[PDB]
Amino acid sequence: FKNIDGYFKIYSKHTPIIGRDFPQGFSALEPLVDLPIGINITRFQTLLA
Amino acid sequence: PNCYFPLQSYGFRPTYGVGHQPYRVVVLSFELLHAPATVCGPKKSTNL
Ligand SMILES: *[C@@H]1O[C@H](CO)[C@@H](O)[C@H](O)[C@H]1NC(C)=O
Repeated sequence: FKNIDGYFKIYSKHTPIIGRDFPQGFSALEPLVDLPIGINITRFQTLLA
Repeated sequence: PNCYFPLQSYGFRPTYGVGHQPYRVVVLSFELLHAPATVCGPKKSTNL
């Protein structure tokens, strides 16, 4: 995710997990959505289940 | 007397003069400033 001039951009790519959690082979990342947020993103948090 | 209710009515009937008819007024306010565009016009497309 990034917040250049607003316009929040999200890029995602799901790879069937291999033996290594965060391995090393290359994996491209594709955009999913880009919509004009326009707020001062400074803090970040996650949700659980 | 000397004690007036703040609001009065727009009593409307099918028979007045033009200046007293129930005109329907809708005003559109735009924000044409430097900000990310959200509402745009009907851009026209054509053949190939
Ligand atoms: C926060 O984002 C808005 C979006 O335009 C901007 O006006 C404002 O300058 C930003 N805050 C700061 C400190 O730059």
